[PDB]
Amino acid sequence: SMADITTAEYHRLADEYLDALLSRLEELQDEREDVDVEYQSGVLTLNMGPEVGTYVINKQPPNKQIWLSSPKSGPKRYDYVITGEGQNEKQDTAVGEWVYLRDGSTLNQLLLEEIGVDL
Amino acid sequence: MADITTAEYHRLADEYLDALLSRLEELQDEREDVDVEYQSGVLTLNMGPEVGTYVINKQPPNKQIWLSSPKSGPKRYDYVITGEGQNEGEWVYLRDGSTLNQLLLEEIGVDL
Repeated sequence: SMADITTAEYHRLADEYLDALLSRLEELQDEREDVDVEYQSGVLTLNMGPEVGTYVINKQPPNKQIWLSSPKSGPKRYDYVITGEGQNEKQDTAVGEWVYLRDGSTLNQLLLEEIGVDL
Repeated sequence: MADITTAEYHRLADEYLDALLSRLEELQDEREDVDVEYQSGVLTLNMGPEVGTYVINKQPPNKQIWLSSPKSGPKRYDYVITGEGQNEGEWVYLRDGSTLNQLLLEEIGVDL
């Protein structure tokens, strides 16, 4: 999407994001009896229990996307998009986000609304 | 679309995904870029950097198995008894009547 990134750059960005997400969800896992989180090989699994269901969040490297499956709202696909220019016209000052280009929403926003997790 | 309890769903889904896993473990040995994992009701099938990653997961509140394919996108499979067919239930995408086994045959070349 908006960001002009190589596959290697994608992997770094996605790994950084999912590592941060994982540690936030590990906190949630400790506080709640119904929440279990796993992470292996680019795939983050979040079982919210028998009433909520299971979330899957995974790297899709050929598309340079992060894909999502939600039991509340279904499937979505996130591109790495530059939403803020930052300090300069320089691309190294730009703020990038994971955005679902069908509606412009962010992955952070979905997690906040559905799971109460603020990344 | 079958009238089953949540406990029955879990048994049926676990049986199916266990069978699928062992078929994919054979495939893992015979193809260098294929890796399969199965944990907490989620089957991950990484076909490497050109093909991408398949996810196949239980979605218990809907009594479905959900799929995400890098070639053809998301689908939701119900446990369905069709009256075409006899024996001495199948996992079906009810939008077109196809089975999950058929998709895996066509996309990945695994004949289940």
